[PDB]
Amino acid sequence: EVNLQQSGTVLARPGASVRMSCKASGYSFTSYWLHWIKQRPGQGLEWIGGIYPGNRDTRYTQRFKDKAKLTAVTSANTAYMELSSLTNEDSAVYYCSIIYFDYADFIMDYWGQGTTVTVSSAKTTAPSVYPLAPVCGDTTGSSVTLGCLVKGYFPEPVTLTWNSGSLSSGVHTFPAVLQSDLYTLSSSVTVTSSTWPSQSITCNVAHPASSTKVDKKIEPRGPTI
Amino acid sequence: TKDTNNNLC
Amino acid sequence: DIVMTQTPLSLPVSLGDKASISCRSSQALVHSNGNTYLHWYLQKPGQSPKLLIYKVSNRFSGVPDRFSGSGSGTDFTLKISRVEAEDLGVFFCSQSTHVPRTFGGGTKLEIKRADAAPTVSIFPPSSEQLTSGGASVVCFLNNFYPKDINVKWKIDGSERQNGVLNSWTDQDSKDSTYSMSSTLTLTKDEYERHNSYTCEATHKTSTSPIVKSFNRNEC
Repeated sequence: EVNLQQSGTVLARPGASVRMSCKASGYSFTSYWLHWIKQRPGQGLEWIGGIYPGNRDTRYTQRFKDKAKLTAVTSANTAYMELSSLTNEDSAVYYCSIIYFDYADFIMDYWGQGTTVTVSSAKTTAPSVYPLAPVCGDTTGSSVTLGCLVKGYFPEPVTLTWNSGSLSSGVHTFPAVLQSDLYTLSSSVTVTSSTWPSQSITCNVAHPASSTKVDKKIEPRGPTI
Repeated sequence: TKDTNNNLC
Repeated sequence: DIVMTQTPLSLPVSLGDKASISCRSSQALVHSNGNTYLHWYLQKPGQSPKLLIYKVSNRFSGVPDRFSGSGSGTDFTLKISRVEAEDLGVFFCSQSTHVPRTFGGGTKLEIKRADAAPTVSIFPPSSEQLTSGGASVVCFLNNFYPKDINVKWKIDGSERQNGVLNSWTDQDSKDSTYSMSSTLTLTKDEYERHNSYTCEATHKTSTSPIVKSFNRNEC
């Protein structure tokens, strides 16, 4: 038991105010303090505040004092954090955490999944999924290496997979790089020259931020055409 | 009871 | 805030070896109730930090015995008696005996292994992309070691330094090796005007740079 489900990725426009939730279960939501923490991409963890659901009593560090508003719905075991007047700095990943070490047979240190926020005035953009294959039958011997390029998309979350996750071996997905308001991901998979092209290999890409669900397929080819 | 970190106080 | 200072900030270890991280605080961590709430987490990339040891020496459930906690007042130490590929991540020490709960800067444990030369692969623009007016050439330099590498895009023999996207993957929990994709982008037009496309990387493993290339419109 004990699990904190947080709300999914949020895109916000500077000056706006997001609102995220964290649903707790497995312990008495009304009896302990729940902490909210921000992990700016640059590793370091920093505590924002905490709230006692039971009596709705809060606590915030001087910084987040005018930047965060904690709230909780006890009948729903759900706490809410709301960041106001957003900026570039407000971009980080926020976790909700529950700690308790005073009872031996009931130690609690659990974290939510994290609610990644992206503060940008930028506009959503579906990705361009291009399969990547070797021209002609030029195989190193034993293995071939296919690829998939995903580019020109925003916001940051993208779900690349191979043969619907049935291909977990020999794959490498590289971090999305941002190139002026637009991301780019790529991934390679390495199978034996015996499998492909005799056995299909597909690259399944999804960009939920714009409901895109592409299934590009790596077909063999010839001299750049 | 308990602190803001759930400790007995 | 009570400052948690860790050291070393980067930690090179071979497998099987032993390691230690030291954590220290601005003020004592002994709570009025007599407990010392100093814990150590391990954050894997992309996942939330996870508890390893609470109240200086207590190991959380499932944590291997390889981990030990010790320390007092203001000076604390985490120890890995034996290092395995799983240990890959950043280790933090935290404080919950005072408000605010605070954390150290972190300590990236970097594995050491034998050397491995990258596996290069060049991929010509796709028909689907060319139609759009662009030509992204891609090079994958897979499973190499160490992390020190540089790739070169020599179009017709000339060092193209423009429109190249490099992205690396963290050290692998399987290989303890790295990978990266260099990606050169031209216009269909520019792409058309040249015949040779070379991706060559200089990496420890070889005195002669690893070269990979293709002649446009040929096998």
